[PDB]
Amino acid sequence: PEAVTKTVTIDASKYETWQYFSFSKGEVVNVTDYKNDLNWDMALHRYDVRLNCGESGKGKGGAVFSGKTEMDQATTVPTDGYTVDVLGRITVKYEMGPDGHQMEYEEQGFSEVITGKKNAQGFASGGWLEFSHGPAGPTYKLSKRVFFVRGADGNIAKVQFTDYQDAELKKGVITFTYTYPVK
Amino acid sequence: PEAVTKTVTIDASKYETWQYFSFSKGEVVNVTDYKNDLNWDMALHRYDVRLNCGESGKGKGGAVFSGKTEMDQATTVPTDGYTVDVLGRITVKYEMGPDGHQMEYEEQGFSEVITGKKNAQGFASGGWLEFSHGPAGPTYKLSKRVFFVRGADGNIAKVQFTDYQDAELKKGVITFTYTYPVK
Repeated sequence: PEAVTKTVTIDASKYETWQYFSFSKGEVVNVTDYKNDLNWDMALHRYDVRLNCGESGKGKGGAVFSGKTEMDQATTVPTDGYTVDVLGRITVKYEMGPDGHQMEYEEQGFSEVITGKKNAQGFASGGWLEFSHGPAGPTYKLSKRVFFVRGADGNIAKVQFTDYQDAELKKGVITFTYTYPVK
Repeated sequence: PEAVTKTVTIDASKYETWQYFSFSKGEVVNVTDYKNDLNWDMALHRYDVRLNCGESGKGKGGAVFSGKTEMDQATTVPTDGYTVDVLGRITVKYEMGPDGHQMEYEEQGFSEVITGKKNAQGFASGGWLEFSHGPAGPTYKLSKRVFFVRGADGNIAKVQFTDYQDAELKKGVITFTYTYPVK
């Protein structure tokens, strides 16, 4: 199989569910027992990313950071050391308005490599999306970190996330480009 | 009056109230009608800072950033341009439950110069404290920015905030040093 590149946007704005994605199909797929299903490679929920490995599934998944922020510079693919998913805090319900919010969370599996490591309130650093500071107030910045990501069957995608909101600034609409399979 | 320097720690961990402080007295003072009370100069709430001016009070207060991060470098005191408090989102209740929480907000006066400008999720930038990237997860970091701050009567303090939590990591326990009055 030759390396195919696709740019994908997925609406992961809902808090209650994840959007499951197949590298080989290039499509969102329906998943009803994610921990025992090899038909998905990566899942998205808000700014969280899950892989089919570790605490999130029974597959051969995992992820590394290439050290690059340009996909065209990440040309050597590692053969080992694809860190697997761990448990962390996921927001599963969020009600908000001008006067307050109420939220609920669950401990679930996710990829710290891609998501970043979370603080006690679930905000993350070191992955695809970072807090950024400037005089107009803090924003999210795309880190542009380029990941290598094993899918459920172990074949590797090169993945870079490039947006976290749509053109109307609806948050949790995620865009990424991936090239798959690579070796 | 000669310039006096004091290091102060105030427990501003409660969400429901502000801690009001007098520069001249070097002490916390009790305040109810804060918008009509010249006996306070600076108030603390969590990581928020309020001055007796603008949307927060009828006084002659306000603030500037000196451009310095060392108090001993901020030796020329501006005579004009002390920005006054504006309205923004203040968290006035936080209630934890076993698997989630609830927060309530109010729009109140605060100093953007010292607090930082807030985004739509309430994170501030450009003031004394910034929620920021790190390899173990995101954390608040001290900017060490040195401010000049007019009190209610217009007399100026040099102020630098140097901690946001106590030794047990209790959040919202604020340490600052100030020198007052300066000209």
